[PDB]
Amino acid sequence: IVEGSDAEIGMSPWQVMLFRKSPQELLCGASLISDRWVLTAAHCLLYPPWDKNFTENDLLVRIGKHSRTRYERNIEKISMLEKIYIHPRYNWRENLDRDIALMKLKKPVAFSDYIHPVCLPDRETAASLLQAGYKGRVTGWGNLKEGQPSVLQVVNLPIVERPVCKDSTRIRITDNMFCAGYKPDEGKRGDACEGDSGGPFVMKSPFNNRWYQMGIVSWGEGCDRDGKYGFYTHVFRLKKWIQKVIDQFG
Amino acid sequence: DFEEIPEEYL
Amino acid sequence: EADCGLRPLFEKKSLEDKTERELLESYID
Ligand SMILES: NC(=[NH2+])NCCC[C@H](NC(=O)[C@@H]1CC[C@@H]2CC[C@](N)(Cc3ccccc3)C(=O)N21)[C@H](O)c1nc2ccccc2s1
Ligand code: NA
Ligand code: NA
Repeated sequence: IVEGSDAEIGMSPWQVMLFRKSPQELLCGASLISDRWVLTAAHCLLYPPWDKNFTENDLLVRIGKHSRTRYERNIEKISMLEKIYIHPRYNWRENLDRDIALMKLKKPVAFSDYIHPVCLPDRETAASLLQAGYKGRVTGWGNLKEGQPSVLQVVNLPIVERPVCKDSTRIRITDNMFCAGYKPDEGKRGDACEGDSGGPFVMKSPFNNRWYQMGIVSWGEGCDRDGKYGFYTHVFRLKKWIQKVIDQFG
Repeated sequence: DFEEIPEEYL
Repeated sequence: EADCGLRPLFEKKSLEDKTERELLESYID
């Protein structure tokens, strides 16, 4: 996260760390949607161009974390994956279209002051909130500059209109994506950065006061460059697939 | 840079 | 979920984090 600030304890109880057993190292962010399901970006598990291709055995899921490197004895819970599910139509070849994957935990985690799932938007919630100018919040342990924080970082960023998004890049933008960030204008900065991948973009409903995850950190070009924006997987657009997965697989 | 985690985990 | 998105240390105690106002004030306050 670029130009963010340290999160408060218990601020994003759904923040998950995707952790590599060997070498032991942060892979990506992710989020808890229930006691047995974690949501992340598919490009965090499979990215052929870079020879990335994780399996269940390869990874560890760390929940209730604050410190990046410390093992938070009695706070954090570490779990095992039972199964990874990647979008059948994830497009890693061209523009990370449909960049989403579910991870099924070996056992259900227990909720605590520091552990708690985020809500998934409903068609209605998506409609009123996914609007240019509305701010969302991104969190993560990723790079501070295009180096690594000692604690979880946070930043609030506005959603940008589809045309500004498209016109900021040469990569083809699809309906499964949205971009967020300030304009060179707005004279406020911030972005996600390398290592933030798979983290949640969330918004707080003004109607029921609940936190909803609307996007997943997907991709960008550099971090916090003027005239460039962060791109997120549009979660309500892939809601159907997620449903399908959860009730067909537990 | 990561602090060591317990074995029951790996 | 059911209990989703209500944070044990903020919502549940009715305490606000230090920048949530910023979000809410943008959904045009
Ligand atoms: N908001 C922003 N400003 N950017 C957010 C990026 C978040 C990172 N996502 C990425 O780095 C993703 C996955 C790899 C892909 C490559 C191209 C790029 N568009 C970056 C790029 C730009 C220009 C030339 C060449 C490459 C991109 O962001 N990618 C993530 O954390 C990572 N995912 C992976 C997956 C495997 C290994 C390492 C990482 S880091
Ligand atoms: Na373009
Ligand atoms: Na920018």
